[PDB]
Amino acid sequence: KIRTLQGRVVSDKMEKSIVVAIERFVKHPIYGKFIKRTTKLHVHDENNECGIGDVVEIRECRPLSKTKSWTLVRVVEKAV
Amino acid sequence: ATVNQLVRKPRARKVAKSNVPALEACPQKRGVCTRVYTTTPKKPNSALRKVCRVRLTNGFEVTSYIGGEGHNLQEHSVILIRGGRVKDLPGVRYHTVRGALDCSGVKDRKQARSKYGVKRPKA
Amino acid sequence: ARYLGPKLKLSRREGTDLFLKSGVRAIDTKCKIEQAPGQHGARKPRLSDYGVQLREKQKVRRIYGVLERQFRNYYKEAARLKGNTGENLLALLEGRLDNVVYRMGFGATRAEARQLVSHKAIMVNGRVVNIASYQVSPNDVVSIREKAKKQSRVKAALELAEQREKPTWLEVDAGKMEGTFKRKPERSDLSADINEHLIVELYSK
Amino acid sequence: ELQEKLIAVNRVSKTVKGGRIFSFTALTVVGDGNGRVGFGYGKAREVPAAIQKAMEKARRNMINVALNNGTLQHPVKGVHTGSRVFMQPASEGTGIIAGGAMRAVLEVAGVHNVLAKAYGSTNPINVVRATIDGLENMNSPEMVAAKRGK
Amino acid sequence: SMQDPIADMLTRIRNGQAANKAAVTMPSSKLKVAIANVLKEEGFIEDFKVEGDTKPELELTLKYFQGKAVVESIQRVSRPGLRIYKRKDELPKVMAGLGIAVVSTSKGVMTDRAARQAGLGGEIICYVA
RNA sequence: ACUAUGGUUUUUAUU
RNA sequence: ACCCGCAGAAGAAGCACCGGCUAACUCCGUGCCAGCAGCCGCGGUAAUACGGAGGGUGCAAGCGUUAAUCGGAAUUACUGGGCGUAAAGCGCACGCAGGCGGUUUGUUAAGUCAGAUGUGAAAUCCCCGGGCUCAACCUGGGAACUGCAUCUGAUACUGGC
RNA sequence: UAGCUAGUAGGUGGGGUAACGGCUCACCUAGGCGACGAUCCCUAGCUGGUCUGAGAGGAUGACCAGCCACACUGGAACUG
Repeated sequence: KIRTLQGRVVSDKMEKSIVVAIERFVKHPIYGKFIKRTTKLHVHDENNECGIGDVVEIRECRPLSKTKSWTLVRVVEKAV
Repeated sequence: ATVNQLVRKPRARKVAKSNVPALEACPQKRGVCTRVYTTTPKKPNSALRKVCRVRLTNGFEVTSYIGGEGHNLQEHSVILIRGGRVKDLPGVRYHTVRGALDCSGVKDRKQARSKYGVKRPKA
Repeated sequence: ARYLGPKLKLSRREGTDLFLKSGVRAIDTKCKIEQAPGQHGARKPRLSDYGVQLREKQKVRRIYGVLERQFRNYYKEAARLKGNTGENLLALLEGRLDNVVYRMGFGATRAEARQLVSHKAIMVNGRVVNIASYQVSPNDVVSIREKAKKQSRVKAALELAEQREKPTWLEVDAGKMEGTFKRKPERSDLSADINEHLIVELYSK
Repeated sequence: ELQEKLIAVNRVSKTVKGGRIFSFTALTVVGDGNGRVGFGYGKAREVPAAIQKAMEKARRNMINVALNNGTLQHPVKGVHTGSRVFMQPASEGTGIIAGGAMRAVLEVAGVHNVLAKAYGSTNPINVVRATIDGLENMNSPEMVAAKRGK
Repeated sequence: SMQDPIADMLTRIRNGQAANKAAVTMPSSKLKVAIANVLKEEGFIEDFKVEGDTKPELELTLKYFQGKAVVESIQRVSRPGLRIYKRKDELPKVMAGLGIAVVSTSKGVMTDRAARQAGLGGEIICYVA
């Protein structure tokens, strides 16, 4: 493994994919205050059991489609 | 202004206004010249002074100052203009060049004789 | 460039004899030196400190014959490695080949020495040097070439130097017209230990 | 003896009924050359009588400040009526630096040089008051020393 | 304010010096107690005690020594509105070394003198002189 | 407080 | 390149500036004109400011006259503002993405901090050595490129559990 | 400047290359981007660096070293 993250599902409208939101966790480079900053990943998932608002664990890979370079590992917390 | 505002979107300088945008930020600019006439300054500085109406190479016309004694400038003569600040004579931010193109220099300069493109004393 | 024209005007502005036309015409002055630069000074005196600072900027460089750009270029090497710029600058100006050839006695002025250096007559470390922008190394040899040793102007420069005191930071054998430069001098040994508050603020802004 | 320095003197115009009348006003500092200082201001007729009045008021507004061998160890701030001054320790480079009131006040006090800047109201008669407030904003001479032991 | 427990300690001491008081009492916390113990160690207080019946109150006895004042500086550095963190070689040096800076560290509240000798960095809480 | 009322004077050396 | 000679001062000095800021002085002419000018301001009968002067100052193969991009400018404010009245507190309460969050133990190491392995090419400021007649130039070395990665580690506090 | 996007976002079957991929053909879906600024306009090639200033942050990427793109203009092919 090279990169592995946790984030929250925001779109489940796909049969072999999901859209996951992740945080930057960053100091603003001139105003010095900390910010969350939400960035999106389109993630591979062939099981199709994780859903919107659930918390997921994801891993970085070689490209599987255009704009699709990550794949699902686990469902961490279930939001019902 | 707050950091929570500047982190969401930065704010912009307002505005430092430009003096002579008709010169295209060049050190000199050319123009064709129409009419040459006398104009009067603000009365505390009372005198007569001379100007010309100069359409440039670009879309703009300016009222340009003529320094130095001698009237022989003509229409469609094609002359050079420089930005030069005049604050007691109406609408003038611009000076004519005597030392270049279809302009004449000034006679009998006793002091500061390199002005107006005037050469070494021989006359 | 360098200055050209009437010379007594120069000694009059410096308030001091410059060895310019200073034979029997120097004896008990009567030449406006120490009296009258220009012609005015006593009736509408402004006494401006910018004028004394401008006077110091002329005064400090004209003694060495160096121009403004040359003087600020030595000041660039005095202002690095902390301040104390007046003492650190002294070591650079006193290390010049025209100043060293004048202190070895071969010229009656630094300009006469600078004009002997241009005339191919001076050699340092065994080779010929014709620039005054050189800097002499400690325990290195400075010498004059044979075809200049009998010149009436140089004869008179060593004749003037042997009627004055010796600088201790070099030595020369008059039986060879050759010897070594020991060290760059110290501002408190070359004159006295004092503070000059203008030279430490001189040039820039 | 208390040592003197002139900061400024100038002619002052006043337009009255039918004409102008002229005066002179002087800005001065007086100190002991070790740690005691005061600033003076005064209007009169002719320069030497305006300086005389200003020097007489400098000798009436004095303050006494203790400094370890005349140094300003730390960065220090002076305030008076919207005039602000800030002083910083140097690096033995150019070192001096700063002019007018921020040069003269420390000179008649015999105090070692600092890097200095003014803010707010730049009028000299209140900037000088901020400079002698910043002199009093400095710590005890000598304090650590016995406040905290090695 | 409940949003900051350090202003609740520092400004009580500046207002107590402005009131020229010998002792100051505050609502307690492990962090206020850890800071009181190092203010005793660095010679700004002579005593700290925690007393109460249903909630703890921390009472500090201020160490003025030989004249007026206990602080020339008591300045807040890191805050809830802006965090301030330094590495071991970027540690501040308060008032030409006349003052101290207070550092958080993974090993517990210490001086910049102690953090520099340990070879550590962290959050800079305040400056004291 | 102690009668309810009455408009205009060219820009100008210029201190 | 370098070396030695053959002729003759011969082939060579400009340009603003001089009331005050701003160093250089104040005679006569003009009489709000003619002109000056960066800023302040000057010009109607001795004008220190124009013209005309003779003298005087400063840079110098440059000197004056400008433009670009910055500085002075906190004049977009992190460092570093303004809102009672000198610009602007929005008429009041309700809800809300975001910003801040008691008092403690345990867990995590994302923030942070520590130590390693890399990468930040060569050139370059800074700093130490050497050679070209000096510097530039040609360069031997050390700093630095505050970072961004790959391990290992502390665990106080913010975040997460 | 508030909308912009039908190969755009996603699926299901077949192909092409030295390899990635809606690279490409077909059958189905309504997604995706956008106030942390999409659409659109003026301006501008990227980095090492250069460089103003107290410094921040900008400005500036002629020279030397390494990338991008152009070869009057547009669009293809042949060959390695």
